[PDB]
Amino acid sequence: DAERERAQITLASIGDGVITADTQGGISYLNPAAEQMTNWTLDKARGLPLASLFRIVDESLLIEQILSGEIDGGREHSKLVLRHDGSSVPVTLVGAPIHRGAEITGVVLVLHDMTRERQYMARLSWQATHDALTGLTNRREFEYRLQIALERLERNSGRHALMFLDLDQFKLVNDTCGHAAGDELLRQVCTLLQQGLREGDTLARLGGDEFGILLENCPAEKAVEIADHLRKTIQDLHFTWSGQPFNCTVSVGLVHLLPGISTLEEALRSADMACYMAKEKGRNRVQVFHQDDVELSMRFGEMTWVQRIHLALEEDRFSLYAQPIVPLGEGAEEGLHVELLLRLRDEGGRLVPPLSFIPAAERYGLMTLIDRWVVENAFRTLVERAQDPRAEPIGTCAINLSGATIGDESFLQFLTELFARYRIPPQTICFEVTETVAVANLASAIRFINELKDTGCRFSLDDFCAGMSSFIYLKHLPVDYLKIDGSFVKDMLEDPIDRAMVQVINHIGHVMGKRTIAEFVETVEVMEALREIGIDYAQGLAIGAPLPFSR
Amino acid sequence: DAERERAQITLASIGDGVITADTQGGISYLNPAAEQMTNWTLDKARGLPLASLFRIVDESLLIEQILSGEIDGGREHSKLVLRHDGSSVPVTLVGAPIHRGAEITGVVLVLHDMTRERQYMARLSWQATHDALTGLTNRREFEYRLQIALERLERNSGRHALMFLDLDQFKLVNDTCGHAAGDELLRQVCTLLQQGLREGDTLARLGGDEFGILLENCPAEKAVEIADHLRKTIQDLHFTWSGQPFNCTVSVGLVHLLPGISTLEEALRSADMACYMAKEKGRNRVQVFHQDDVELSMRFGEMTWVQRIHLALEEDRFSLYAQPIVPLGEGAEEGLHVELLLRLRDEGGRLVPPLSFIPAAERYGLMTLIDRWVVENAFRTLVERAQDPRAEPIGTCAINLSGATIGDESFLQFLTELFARYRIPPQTICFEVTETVAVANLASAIRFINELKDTGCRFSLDDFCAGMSSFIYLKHLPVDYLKIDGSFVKDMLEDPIDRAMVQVINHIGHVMGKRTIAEFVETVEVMEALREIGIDYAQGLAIGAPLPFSR
Repeated sequence: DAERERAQITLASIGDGVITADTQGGISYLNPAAEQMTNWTLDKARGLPLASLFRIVDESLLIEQILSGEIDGGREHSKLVLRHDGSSVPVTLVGAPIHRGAEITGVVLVLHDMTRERQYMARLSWQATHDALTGLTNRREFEYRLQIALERLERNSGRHALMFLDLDQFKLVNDTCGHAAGDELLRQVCTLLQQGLREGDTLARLGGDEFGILLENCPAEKAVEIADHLRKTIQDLHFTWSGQPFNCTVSVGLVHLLPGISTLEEALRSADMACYMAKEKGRNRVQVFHQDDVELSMRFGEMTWVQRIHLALEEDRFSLYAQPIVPLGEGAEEGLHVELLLRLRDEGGRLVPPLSFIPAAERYGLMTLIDRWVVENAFRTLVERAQDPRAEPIGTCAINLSGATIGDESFLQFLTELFARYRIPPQTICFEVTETVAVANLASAIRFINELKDTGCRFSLDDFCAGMSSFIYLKHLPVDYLKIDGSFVKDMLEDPIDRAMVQVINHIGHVMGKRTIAEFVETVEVMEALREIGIDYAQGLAIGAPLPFSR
Repeated sequence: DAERERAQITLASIGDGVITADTQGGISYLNPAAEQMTNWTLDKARGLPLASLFRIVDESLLIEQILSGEIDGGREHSKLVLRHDGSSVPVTLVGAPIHRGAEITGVVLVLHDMTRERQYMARLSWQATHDALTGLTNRREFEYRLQIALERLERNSGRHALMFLDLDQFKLVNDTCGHAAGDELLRQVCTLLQQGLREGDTLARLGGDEFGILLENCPAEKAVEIADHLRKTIQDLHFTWSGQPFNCTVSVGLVHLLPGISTLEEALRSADMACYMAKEKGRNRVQVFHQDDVELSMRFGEMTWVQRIHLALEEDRFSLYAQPIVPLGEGAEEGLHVELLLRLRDEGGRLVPPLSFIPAAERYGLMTLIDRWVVENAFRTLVERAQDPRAEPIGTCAINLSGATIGDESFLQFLTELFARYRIPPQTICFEVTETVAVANLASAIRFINELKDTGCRFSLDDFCAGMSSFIYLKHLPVDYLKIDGSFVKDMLEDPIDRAMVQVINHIGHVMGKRTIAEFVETVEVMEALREIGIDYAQGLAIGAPLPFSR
């Protein structure tokens, strides 16, 4: 009837190839995109078997049965459309069975041409100014808007207000529930912050658990009131994952800005200091930046952490633990592989959680000091351990290094002296940097990895996620290993997207010559899923717990 | 009838939101994706006006009239779906009018959720191992396959054959016709090479005009025969652009490999030397790599180009020309901006085309020598020019630098001495590097740009194209200007994708704090289109030709 005309126009408005066929393969429908993809019109193709017109194969018998039984309209399947004349078209395929009520009458195929991706200019433009997960503006667009707000000649009558709000429990949800849970929590916090702001305000996701807010031409008191409202609004959120709730809060840093006097870098640094202060003072609060109040408090904090870290070093209260990393490949003979983990005890002998000292040690530039103690005591422990002729030889000793060590020019001289003093083969050492630390100082990370590899050391890129940016960065980072962020592994057996991310990290890591490591392997079921996938190494509670390493 | 059931299943197999409405906005159809996007089911939404259920607006009256008159099913439009409760969903919109034959009965909207892009793992996996334009394997996947072919234990009985085939006229088509023409020529050469190869062979696009071929377990004679066939097959291609033909040929480099002895880096370097030799010897030929024949010929070539470049320097046969760059912005007062261009004359006084000396000077490491002459004679010319009190002062002198200069540690000392000798303000100098040179040695390009900017010099990133990789690279490259590749500008008034690429480069360049420059602005119509877009500067024959600069 008239339904046909409407359905045709609608399916012609779809950019992807749409193929409808019977159980035998006889072509019932093709939209213009499918026609261009197949090199066959519907007038000529109608009724004829699919396989006698073109082919749909894997990268160099029939796909119909796979659709009606096995594979369905869930995940996309990478295929080639062989035109049996003009070679091929690379596509992602989705297929679903057609029903009459109970009777399987045919099949629908939706084919996306991989080659058309470079033509989506509105999407590319959107992706450069927005966060792919939340849909909010990214750091790039946010800083641009903040710079305009500070330098613009028009609509610059009042004072602006910059906010940094960190979600306090992001890491907790991401590690204990998995990546999918962390993503859902960020999307809900995003909705709630959007709901609490008005048109004219910029809301961004700056990275990880951090959001950015810009209130343009906002009086001082009003800005501080809005911040307190948003903060309390997050406390009122009831986030749950598989029935399990979480108490969500934000630590907020607020800085009042004046267009013409306030600088982009000064603004960002101020909101950062104020946000850190809000966390230092409790975590579920707002901290308004003041020139006297915040600089004195940061100077006080610097003095206290210099004393705290040095006293902990002087009183032999730092220690090293070792967690095993095992190969998942057959007939393994590489020697014990461990990752070293730092631990700190307080004056009473109680273990100090890492978030109680590492963020302060990073903030106050005390990490090169910690890294130097770690590396030296690792070497010192390896020598002592080697006194035992029966001791299981260590083939790999993985050590994590901070951004501050990455940018330190004197580290290589310190390391050369450690090799001469302790006689550890450089080859047995694997230094690790997170993907975040590497990208934050890219040029210095590239030089640092190449210099250390020239010494004979190995390198690992930790907390890695798949993406075009990550794989582009990986092209320039000559690491030996790629360590999958544990949050993907944690729920890979429950989340099909986290399972697919593990598969993608593994496949691409291997294409780029990297060996792959999965962390947070807490069960043998996860371990066997990773082995089926092809991951090289595994680490977690199913492999072995962190054990005392240093004496 | 039964058409409805089929149409529903088909539209439910589409991941994008599908909305069908009447001229008034009354909702006739929603597929499940549209329902999730709008937060409204069809049972509840049917008949009701669109705007009273949700909104579709620009980034913070009606869109129906825009669809039935102005905007259509061509380009995607970035919009926000305001749910009037749970804030929004960022989307790309495509809209087409519905007809009965002549009567406009309604509208179809196809909405792509921008936030779902990070969930396409099969697409991401595909994009990391494939060239987005041709659909062939990329450099990354190709090198991986070549490495496997050389180290594998199984299926490694014979000798493999590696080929590099460069399309001789790619630059010619790309510059004279535009980017869209260059892309179409590569897609046709891709089809033809695919058509000439069998399943088991790897065909890749390695970059620009270069393709890579791997023939595994191929006897020597057969490999050389296949190469000659492919080469002749390209000569038989009849490529045309708007009725205008081009004579297409490939320069081919072939190297026979032995798995277990041949190295990845040695293989790639050999095929490269052989491909360069094929070009040096005529361009429409195959050059089989031989250890004696090619190394002697490259050693002979090195000796001849050392003598040729030094003699040209000694006989004052190199010269500089200057082409103007003008601001497109209102009330301009920045002083004359020029880009310096190298020219070389032969022993008879005739101009030598750049491709007759620059590729050899790059190949044989003679570019730092050329760059040093260029920079010094630019400074020397600026001093001489300044003797005239009436001479138009030069505010910007743009100079292009090679990859070899980027990686030269002594250049900054040479430049410091030039500043002390000629007294040119560093601020008046803008150094340029192509996006290709920068990415080829990323770490050294970052350090080089930062060091030169500390001296007071400006920097420009030339031959720039929009893309996620380009914008990711741009994040780390602290340049002042972004120069749009001329091939996009050349056909922007005829190709809607090249027009959209110019708009995207401009918009993102501005977000990243860069000032934008368009090259190949050959007409005032192109110039005014660029001004409407917001491009900062223009260069080309409509602005002014290259004129003698040095004496």
